[PDB]
Amino acid sequence: SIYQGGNKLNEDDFRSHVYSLCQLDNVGVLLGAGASVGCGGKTMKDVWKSFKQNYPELLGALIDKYLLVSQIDSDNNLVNVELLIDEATKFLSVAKTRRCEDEEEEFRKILSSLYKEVTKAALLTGEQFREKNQGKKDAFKYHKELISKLISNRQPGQSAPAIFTTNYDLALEWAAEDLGIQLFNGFSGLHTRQFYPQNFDLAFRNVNAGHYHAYLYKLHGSLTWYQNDSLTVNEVSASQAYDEYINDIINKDDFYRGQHLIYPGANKYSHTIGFVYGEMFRRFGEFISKPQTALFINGFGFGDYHINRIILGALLNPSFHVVIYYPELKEAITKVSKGGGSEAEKAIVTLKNMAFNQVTVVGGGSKAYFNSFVEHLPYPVLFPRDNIVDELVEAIANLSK
Amino acid sequence: SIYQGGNKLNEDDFRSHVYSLCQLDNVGVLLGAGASVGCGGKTMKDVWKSFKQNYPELLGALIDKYLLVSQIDSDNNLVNVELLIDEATKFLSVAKTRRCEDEEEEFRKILSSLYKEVTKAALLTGEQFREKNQGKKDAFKYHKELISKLISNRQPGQSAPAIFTTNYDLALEWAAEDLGIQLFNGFSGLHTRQFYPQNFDLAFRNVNAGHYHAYLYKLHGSLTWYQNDSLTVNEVSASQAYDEYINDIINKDDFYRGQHLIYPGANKYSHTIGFVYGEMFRRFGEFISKPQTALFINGFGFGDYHINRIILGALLNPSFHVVIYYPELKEAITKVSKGGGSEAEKAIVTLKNMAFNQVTVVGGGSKAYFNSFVEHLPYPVLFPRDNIVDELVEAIANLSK
Amino acid sequence: SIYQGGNKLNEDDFRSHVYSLCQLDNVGVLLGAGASVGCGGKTMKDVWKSFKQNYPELLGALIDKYLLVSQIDSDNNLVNVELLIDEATKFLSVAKTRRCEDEEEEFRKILSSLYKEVTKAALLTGEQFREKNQGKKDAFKYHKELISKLISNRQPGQSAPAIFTTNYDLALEWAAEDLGIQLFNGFSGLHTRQFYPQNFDLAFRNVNAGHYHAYLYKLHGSLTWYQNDSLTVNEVSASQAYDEYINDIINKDDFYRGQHLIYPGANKYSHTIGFVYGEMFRRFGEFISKPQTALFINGFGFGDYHINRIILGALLNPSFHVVIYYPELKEAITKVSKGGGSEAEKAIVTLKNMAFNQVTVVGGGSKAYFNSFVEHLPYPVLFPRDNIVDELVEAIANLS
Amino acid sequence: SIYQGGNKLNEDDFRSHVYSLCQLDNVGVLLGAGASVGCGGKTMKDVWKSFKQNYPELLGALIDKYLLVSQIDSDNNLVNVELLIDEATKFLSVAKTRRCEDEEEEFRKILSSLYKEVTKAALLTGEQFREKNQGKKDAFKYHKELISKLISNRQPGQSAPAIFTTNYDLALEWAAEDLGIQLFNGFSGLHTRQFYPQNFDLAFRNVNHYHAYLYKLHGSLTWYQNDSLTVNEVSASQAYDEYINDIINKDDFYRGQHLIYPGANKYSHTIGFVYGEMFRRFGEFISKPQTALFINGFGFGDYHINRIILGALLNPSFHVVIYYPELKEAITKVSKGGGSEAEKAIVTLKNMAFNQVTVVGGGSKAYFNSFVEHLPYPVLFPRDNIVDELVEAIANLS
Amino acid sequence: LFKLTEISAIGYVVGLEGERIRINLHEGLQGRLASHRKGVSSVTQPGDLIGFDAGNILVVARVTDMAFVIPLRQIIAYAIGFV
Ligand SMILES: Nc1ncnc2c1ncn2[C@@H]1O[C@H](COP(=O)(O)OP(=O)(O)OC[C@H]2O[C@H](O)[C@H](O)[C@@H]2O)[C@@H](O)[C@H]1O
Ligand SMILES: Nc1ncnc2c1ncn2[C@@H]1O[C@H](COP(=O)(O)OP(=O)(O)OC[C@H]2O[C@H](O)[C@H](O)[C@@H]2O)[C@@H](O)[C@H]1O
Ligand SMILES: Nc1ncnc2c1ncn2[C@@H]1O[C@H](COP(=O)(O)OP(=O)(O)OC[C@H]2O[C@H](O)[C@H](O)[C@@H]2O)[C@@H](O)[C@H]1O
Ligand SMILES: Nc1ncnc2c1ncn2[C@@H]1O[C@H](COP(=O)(O)OP(=O)(O)OC[C@H]2O[C@H](O)[C@H](O)[C@@H]2O)[C@@H](O)[C@H]1O
Repeated sequence: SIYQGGNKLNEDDFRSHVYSLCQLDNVGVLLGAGASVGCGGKTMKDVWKSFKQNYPELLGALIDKYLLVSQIDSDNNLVNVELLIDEATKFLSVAKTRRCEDEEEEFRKILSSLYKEVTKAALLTGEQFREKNQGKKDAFKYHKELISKLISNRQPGQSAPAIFTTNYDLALEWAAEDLGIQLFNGFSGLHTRQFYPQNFDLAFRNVNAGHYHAYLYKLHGSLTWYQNDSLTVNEVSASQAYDEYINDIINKDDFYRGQHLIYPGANKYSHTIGFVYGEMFRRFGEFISKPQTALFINGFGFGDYHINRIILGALLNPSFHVVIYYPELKEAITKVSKGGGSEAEKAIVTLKNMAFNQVTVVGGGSKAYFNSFVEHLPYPVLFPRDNIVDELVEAIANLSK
Repeated sequence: SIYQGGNKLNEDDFRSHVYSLCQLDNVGVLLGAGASVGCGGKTMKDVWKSFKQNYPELLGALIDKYLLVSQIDSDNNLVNVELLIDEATKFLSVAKTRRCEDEEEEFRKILSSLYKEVTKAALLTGEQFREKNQGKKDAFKYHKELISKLISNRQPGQSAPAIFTTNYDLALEWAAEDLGIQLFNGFSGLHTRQFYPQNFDLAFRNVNAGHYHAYLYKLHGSLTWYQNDSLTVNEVSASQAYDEYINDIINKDDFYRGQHLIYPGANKYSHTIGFVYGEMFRRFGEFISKPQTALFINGFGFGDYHINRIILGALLNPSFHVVIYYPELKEAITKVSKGGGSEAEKAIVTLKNMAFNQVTVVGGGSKAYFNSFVEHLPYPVLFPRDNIVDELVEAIANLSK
Repeated sequence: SIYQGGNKLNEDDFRSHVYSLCQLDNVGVLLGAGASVGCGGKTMKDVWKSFKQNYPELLGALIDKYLLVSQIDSDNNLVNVELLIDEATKFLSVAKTRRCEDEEEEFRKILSSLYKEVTKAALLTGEQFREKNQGKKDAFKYHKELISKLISNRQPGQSAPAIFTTNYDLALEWAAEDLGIQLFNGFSGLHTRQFYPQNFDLAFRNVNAGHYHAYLYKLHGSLTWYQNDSLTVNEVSASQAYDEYINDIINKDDFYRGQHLIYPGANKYSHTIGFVYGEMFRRFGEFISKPQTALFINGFGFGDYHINRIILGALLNPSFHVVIYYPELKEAITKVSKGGGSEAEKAIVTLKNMAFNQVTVVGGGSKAYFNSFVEHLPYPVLFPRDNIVDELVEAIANLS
Repeated sequence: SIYQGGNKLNEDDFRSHVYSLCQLDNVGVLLGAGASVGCGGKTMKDVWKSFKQNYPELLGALIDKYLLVSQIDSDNNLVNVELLIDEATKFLSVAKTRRCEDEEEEFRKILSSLYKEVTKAALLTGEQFREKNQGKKDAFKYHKELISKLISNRQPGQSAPAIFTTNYDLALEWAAEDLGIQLFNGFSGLHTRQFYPQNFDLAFRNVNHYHAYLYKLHGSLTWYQNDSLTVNEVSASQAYDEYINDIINKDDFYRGQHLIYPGANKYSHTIGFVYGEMFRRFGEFISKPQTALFINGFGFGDYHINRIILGALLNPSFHVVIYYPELKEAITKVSKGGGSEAEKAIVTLKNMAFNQVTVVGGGSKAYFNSFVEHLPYPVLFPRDNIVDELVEAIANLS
Repeated sequence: LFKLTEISAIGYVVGLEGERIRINLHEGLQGRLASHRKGVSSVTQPGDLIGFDAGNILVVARVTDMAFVIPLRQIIAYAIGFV
């Protein structure tokens, strides 16, 4: 259902708490991989199946010799991937260091497969990834409503809205190019496009006396970004990328040697050369720790230490509000009372059980999804009625009926 | 039964009084030993039964040979402990001077066993005192609600809360190390912790253009404090203590020395070496002497002569309000009408029979306990709905019927 | 031997530069392992010597079979000891799952030997490690001067000082606890003390009547940090650590627990333990990339690639200034100009030769040490260089 | 014979230091028993030097049987008379409790004979103690000037003076009722006068230089406890009639939990509460910035007041001035392995690199009536008696 | 416990225009005088010298004026060097 302060509240008060919440001077959203299922995307549960359905032999070694997975988990499809990768990357260093040439070649294929199945699930359109005007179809519609609503609810003087995302897909840009709105992502240029971190401090303005713009922060990168040195990162278009490297990976049986820039692991600090991750999380921190702040969270399954460890430390400021959508809120209050349960549901039942009115939690199956989320945000009122006569006139009329 | 100004008052007015009391500049809470019964604590009437059950041979000498306690008072368990601990030292001090070496032993044997029983009554969890994470259990939730509410209902600009107590136990620390709130108690350091009385004048601040906190005053000491007589007071955690100077006190059956500093007697000034005792009562008064001040009292039996003189002298100021909880009030009202009654009943009914509307007493038995005192406190409203617009249209609902 | 941009300087042009540099917005310090030799510590090669004296049997299974070290470096005493324990932990973790019992004992037995040798060298007081008031002893006399001089010269509306360090010992804490200063290190609590990274952004403030506090970043860890359950990291006191684990380490033999210790950069593959190491470098860069910044270095050998990368990248910003102390310029210039020396020498030399008025290097053997770095820093005016306190405390204690 | 900072001074450079000291924010004064020998009083030697003479048959029990005093001290006349009374008061309660009928009547005599030498000496007059208008006489002439100068040397906005003493006599109240000055002392009321410990936080003001503060650390003759549990103040005429004309001219001591001088019944939780609140205020006035304290009449034979003063020089804004008229002998005696704790204590700080301290000696040059004359009158202060020639012309109109 | 200064304060700056410095005072202070380990000093009259602590040096100034804004006092001073 809907909980606040550890207690229960009703629909007609949530519908107005939202309204009163979208009038503050700092508003943001954080999306995950579920928000992209209505457009062609996939979840991590739908990747293990596609791995064990097209690479059946390697799986045998993973279960028999190296002893990394259990048959029960594979059969029941309850196996993680962002933790398997970090172990397949550990069994490899201590083999390259002790010079065993029969395991390097057996561990260099598994990672390529896990990186190919993670890539085929972020295109959203298959072969039509390189064409143009893909933000005109009937799928990228609520992604347009979201931006329109976020931007039309700002009075002058206030700051622009922010968006935070993990997934690599391009569903937020396709829907803003079709709409006439310029997002900011850090880079600048066309013939050589390059990251300068002081581009997050710019802002439009007009000659005499447009105002429609927003900021986009991707925390785990994209599949249009590449690296060539230790001081530069470049971006190309989609047709260009699909010709250069994204086609070989999909079709040829090569080993992934660092063509594109993604962090799908569990410990993302082992990457001792990445300097974008830090500049993104620094801005996330700087934003979450200022007064009169509101945040919406959707699509996130609560399996990231680094983010569950930031959301807790911001609830010690008495001007910060969150709203959280989680369908399976009942099957997690069930399991965690009788001892069992993973950390994912522990983390969110901990939040459900609190005594501060600055936390709200929504459940209820298919009414906590993205399409329902959007329809709970309000359109503004252009000409605000003082409405004294509006209600006065009907107040008198009642009795004569 | 609730009496304001000697008159009679009802619940739906009491509850609106509390709301407006909790919106003043200075607010405070004084607690006692009854606030720690829902967690594993005992009382002074039970300490006596335990000392009666064990050690039955000293009680003989105590009644017959020394004329120091009466048979009736013993049986009926009405005896005071602080006025016996304050005579078993006089009887000693006289013998230390007359040089009666045998008389100089019984009283040591008696004081050791009297100090050993009030020590194992502040170990709320008996043998799990040394373990970690004791504030996660179920017996400590009404201690978290208190702090949460007191901190929540504060505005930007208004000072922070203070908490006064007389107990020795660690509940209000176990129940804050969980939330992640930081209490100030006057000490500093980790490897060598020392008491400086200027840490009561500090606050927090974010270093831009975790600021929750509160102040705690223990008036009678603690189990984690000790003195080397170099005129320095050292604080320690709850495992070092158990390992070094508590297991002995309990089991080793030794004599007593000033291992840790507690003031359980009746005249706290006899201790001509205590200087930390005097920096707490110098703040109690400095607090209650301010304007726009409210105090809530719970758990206190009104048997302290030096405490029940300051509250009387603070009631000649028109901006100080006090609320008191006393379960067994009818019996006192009758016992003083019959010309009898003890010195605490004579005080509580004299506070009840006033003619000022700044005193409020709350009886009713189980309706005056610590778990109800907390539900009486309010949660705040963050977006104040004036609903003056709503009045117009919700007024007409009654018309239809 | 003092060089600025290749050209030489004199002491009076140098002391008039340090003062101009210490008046800037942001100030910082980066220390090393040599700074702790005037107190009872040791150096990384004096560690390897003692290792290969007492344990020469395990020194063959480490160069022949597993390829973990090289003979040239083992002979010239040029081994990294904080980079080998991590690899050995990786090996052991792999063997546990692969279930090869013939290989877990041979790694337990050679980790118990490395920890026993790195721990013993960081107590600084031996068996007087679990006692109290270890900052009064005279060995810790300049660590106090450093702190006091860094604080006593700041003005209202100016950020407080930060102190980064690679050591894993308790000297600065023992000193501040005796001066009466507060250091923030990311922890909070006494009965359960936990890591909160959001409180490197806090500060103090007085109500009516304050600015005595500083920030400390430790890049490799400490002996007082450990892990009990999956999700949390705890801190304790010296007297408590000594009784829990630090004693068996020394006395008992064949004692090794597992992924329980957080020193030095060892169990870096978990996700609850590397989160602690990464924040420090994060904050290091975020500090070293501000405007109007100055950095002093002392005790660092320049055997790390990432820190040198960070510094060289930072030097693009025209408002960053540095100062370095390396007492082997002469013994390295030739060894590198004839045929080549070692990466450390090459790196440290590349900086001497540039057209920069915002770099500086210092040599002279015993003239570029810690007891002399602490003396080039200006001393305030009102700060009292007299002690009529002890003569009164003596009489107060004599009263009887 | 005037030592500042370890070295010497002269009269003028010190009389110019005094004037600058009296102009600080907080000013105070601490007096002793040697300040009331110019009015009819007696020091603490002369009291034992007479108890010894008048009651020898009791001087043996205290030494050979109960061990309450030592022989060399009694022979050199160096005993503390307050702690003896406290201990003898605490020896009687045990016996009264456990029903010993010999040790109960053996101590009544001791206490009756001890409470009879200190009372007779605290009456500064004699049978004129019960009468009215006693501060009009000649003995109380410098006590007036002290207060006049302490009040008239302040400015508007500056606080009022404080006064601490160890006597239990009525020499500063008689001498203020005459000037027309009001002293706060904690008590309020007339028909039932009671102790309220917050009246020290009050002050006057007009609606169209009136008051000061007094702290008595050892009690007074007019304080007592009734069959109730509360302390009550009364006037001298009423006290003479209740409980002072029997002490001397009879042999009566059966109210053993009744009197509040000279620091006796501190084992009752109701009588110690009034003693504590005075030291708790001394140790809080003596810890403020810009404070000055003048001492006079006090022999440094108390451990706690010394342990309280010594610990206040650690703030650089507290200054002290001391009068000790037997400083030469003490230096002599402690030069060569000797001396008592008081002499050692004073000599300890006589040698210091502290400009906050200043010591004065010279016998009759360090007495009360010279302390006073070292204090200044303002230049616009009325002194000539120009109103007294006119109050008798109104009497001649009989 | 840190002894950053062996000296009490007298006020705090609130204004800076050209080369004339404006100072406000504390509350209890009336009678021209302040105290310290060596003795007593006058601080309020025109023609007197005053000092400001500025990091690692000491700025010296001379008093010119004295006025009201228990009301609020105010002072004006001019710098003449540093130690
Ligand atoms: N139509 C829908 N609308 C909204 N939510 C949905 C929908 N369908 C399913 N869900 C919810 O989507 C949730 C499953 O989302 P997950 O597979 O965890 O996406 P991830 O991106 O977290 O996974 C990778 C993480 O790993 C790294 O650590 C990063 O932190 C990443 O977050 C379920 O709760 C569904 O109820
Ligand atoms: N569950 C409960 N909730 C609230 N109150 C309770 C509960 N159970 C009992 N009570 C009340 O708790 C009260 C307990 O009264 P006593 O134990 O005699 O008083 P003290 O604990 O302050 O005595 C110790 C102090 O007394 C000296 O002054 C020293 O300062 C000592 O520190 C009763 O009124 C019960 O009705
Ligand atoms: N008294 C002294 N004062 C100043 N410097 C001294 C003194 N004594 C010796 N030195 C200098 O101190 C230096 C000792 O260098 P080392 O202790 O091996 O290096 P580290 O402690 O940084 O090793 C840790 C790093 O190793 C890995 O790369 C990790 O990345 C770590 O960052 C010599 O140059 C001496 O000239
Ligand atoms: N005319 C005079 N003017 C000034 N001073 C004088 C005069 N005559 C003597 N003196 C000095 O007055 C002093 C007399 O010292 P004493 O009366 O024994 O000591 P106390 O009055 O503090 O006794 C009360 C204490 O007794 C308990 O122990 C408590 O601790 C109390 O504090 C000598 O030094 C003389 O030089």
